[PDB]
Amino acid sequence: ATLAFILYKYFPFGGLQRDFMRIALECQRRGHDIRVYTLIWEGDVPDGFEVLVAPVRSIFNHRRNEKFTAWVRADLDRRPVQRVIGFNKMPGLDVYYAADACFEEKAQTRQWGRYRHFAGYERAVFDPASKTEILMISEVQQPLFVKHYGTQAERFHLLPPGISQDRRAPANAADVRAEFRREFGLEEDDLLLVQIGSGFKTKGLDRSLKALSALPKALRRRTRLIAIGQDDPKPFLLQIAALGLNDQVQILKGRSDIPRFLLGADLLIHPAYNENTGTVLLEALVSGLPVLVTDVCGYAHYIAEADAGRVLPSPFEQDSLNRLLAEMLEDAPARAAWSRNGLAYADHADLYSMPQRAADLILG
Amino acid sequence: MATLAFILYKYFPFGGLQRDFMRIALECQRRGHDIRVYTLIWEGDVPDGFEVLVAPVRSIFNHRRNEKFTAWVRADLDRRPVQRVIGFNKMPGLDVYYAADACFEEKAQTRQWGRYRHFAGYERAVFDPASKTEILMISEVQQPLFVKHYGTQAERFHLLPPGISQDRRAPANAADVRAEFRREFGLEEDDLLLVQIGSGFKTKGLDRSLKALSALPKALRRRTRLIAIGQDDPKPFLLQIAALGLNDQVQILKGRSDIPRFLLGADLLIHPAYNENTGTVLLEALVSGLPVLVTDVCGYAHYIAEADAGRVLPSPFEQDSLNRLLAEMLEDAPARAAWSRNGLAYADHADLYSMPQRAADLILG
Ligand SMILES: CC(=O)N[C@H]1[C@@H](OP(=O)(O)OP(=O)(O)OC[C@H]2O[C@@H](n3ccc(=O)[nH]c3=O)[C@H](O)[C@@H]2O)O[C@H](CO)[C@H](O)[C@@H]1O
Ligand SMILES: O=c1ccn([C@@H]2O[C@H](COP(=O)(O)OP(=O)(O)O)[C@@H](O)[C@H]2O)c(=O)[nH]1
Repeated sequence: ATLAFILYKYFPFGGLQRDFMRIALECQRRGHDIRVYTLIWEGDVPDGFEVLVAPVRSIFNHRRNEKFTAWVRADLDRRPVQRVIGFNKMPGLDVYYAADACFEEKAQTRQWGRYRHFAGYERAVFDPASKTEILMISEVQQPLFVKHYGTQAERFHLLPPGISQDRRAPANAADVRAEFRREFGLEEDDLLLVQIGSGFKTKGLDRSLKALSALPKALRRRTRLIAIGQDDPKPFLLQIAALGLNDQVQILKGRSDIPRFLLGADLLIHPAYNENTGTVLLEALVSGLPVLVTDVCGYAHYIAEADAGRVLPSPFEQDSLNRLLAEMLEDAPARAAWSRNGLAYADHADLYSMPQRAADLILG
Repeated sequence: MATLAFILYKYFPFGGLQRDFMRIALECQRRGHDIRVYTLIWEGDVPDGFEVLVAPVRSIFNHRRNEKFTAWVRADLDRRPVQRVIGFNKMPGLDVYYAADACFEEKAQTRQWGRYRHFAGYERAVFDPASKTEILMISEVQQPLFVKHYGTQAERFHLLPPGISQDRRAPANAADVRAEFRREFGLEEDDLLLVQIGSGFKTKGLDRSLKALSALPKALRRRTRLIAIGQDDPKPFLLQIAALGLNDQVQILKGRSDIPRFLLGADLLIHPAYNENTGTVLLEALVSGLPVLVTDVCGYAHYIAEADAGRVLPSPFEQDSLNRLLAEMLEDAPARAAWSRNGLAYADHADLYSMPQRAADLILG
């Protein structure tokens, strides 16, 4: 009856990790024991989950991961399960949840060990002779996987989103908003930008900050940014110092009260360099928080489609971002429309049901 | 605060009160309200975002445990305020009461005992003209009994339509679910399955059903079996089954979640209750096209009459009239096919589903 779930890292504050957790909980609800193999588990263990932290070690993450596989398989050979579900690419998965973009594609934007390892493990899932079922959440990547490996179409299953319910604006949103802004010292005429999620460099924190720096006087004195993620802030503190933004930027470690931030803020800014999907984009949306996002993000189309913010087309130019941010912030009418647009869309679209649909496919 | 407090003595997945509560609560949640629950026990899964508080109060007498419960709850509430308080049992401090029970005071004629005084006192707590509790009704029949005993103001009552879940309706593959089920339990084409569904076997008349299975003509009795489904102890009934010789044709099962399989696999729902506020499973049979044999005391029995989806036995109850009726309904396969068809058609035209949305509408203003 047991399901073995594999991922390299569990922590509470990542997209891959919250997806794994919500799927796993649902399979358990459905009457399954839950085994989990991992290199690290931070935060609570739900009741009934057997969590196996692997004792393997290397000065190279790529080799560490190869050892991890052999370790896992050695345990699984001795203790069989019904099905093996992996959230990272490696051999021996029955199902793969594609929480990462296509590696081989990204590479081309040879001889090195890291390249051959990560490409080797991708092919391990996506090769035509592999029997791994693939759970897709970014539509855009499927054709890239097929271009590079020729994976069969029958093997792919596109899931809708799995935003948790707590992210949806509550009936007392105005009260949550006022309490939050009272707490952080934000007045009616202050503007809060929030940049949410770990991976500050990849999600374009540097771009956000330049764009804050380049706002016209009247908007600049009114604007502050809070970034929320596990990353080392120190590489950005130097940027923040250079640009004179000490008094109007803060960077916080990961935390579980993201919905309060979503309600208290005036804009989600997310000018990612690259992103498989971007759960927070939609989390902003169901909170009624306008989004500024680049078009490379897999979930960007939802912002354009619900008219709940602006999507900045490629190629990225700092100058365009600057302009777009200033214009979204000058336009209080536009912002009100995008909040209401987001909330209404949240009431239509299936943005929630990914875990049940993911459970269906794993279980049959 | 947007929190709604929901109060019920017992949550478990396999009761009418409990399922109505779950569905109202999920609807209110989906409209942006966090859900807190006060209860003496909670069995089964806990939906995402639901704060369940299991009260630590204890007494030898249920009625006194209940009074300690109320005090425990009010203490939590006064320290942690909510938007609105909705109860599924009658007690003080309710903004809203959902009447999953019949009128007690009326049933107490069917003075000094502490049990009586408590339940009467908690019912008056809701229904008195000075209480402000709004009442959500599901059995229309009880509203005048309440006004008779308490003088409750008309405007405080709001009659809701039924709240049958979508999954009880015969689906597209009904015949395949039916055939699969009857294969599993070993039922041939000429076998006839009576089902009796709900915890509370005594009140729901399992003794009467059993007598009636026993009194069938040899030829039918040979072909007929009964499955009862609920949480009760089977022990008292296993003496009756034996004493009537019914060992090899009666099974009693614990609460389960696959009730629709049974409704599709059965040949008759039998439900000769002594009393019953409404009776959800009566409409579940109906929307599965399972014909029903029901006493007229059940508040949903009329739906069986109005839809011609089975027969209703008039009060006063007489065992031998039940016997006659069961025999008649089983003997007549064309009438049973007609009651089935009648059930499915009535389900396609009637408002049997929208209770949770209407209840939420009244709770939220
Ligand atoms: C005796 C009595 O006064 N009962 C009341 C109580 O329902 P009861 O639980 O007494 O009976 P009911 O037939 O109204 O409700 C049973 C419900 O539980 C379900 N079920 C039952 C058995 C099982 O194994 N699995 C399962 O899911 C069944 O399919 C239905 O959805 O509350 C109802 C709704 O609030 C009405 O007020 C009923 O009149
Ligand atoms: O401090 C934090 C940062 C992020 N998150 C959640 O982590 C997920 C991040 O997923 P996303 O797709 O935005 O980014 P990824 O981590 O996959 O790059 C979302 O549910 C965020 O709300 C969180 O709970 N706390």
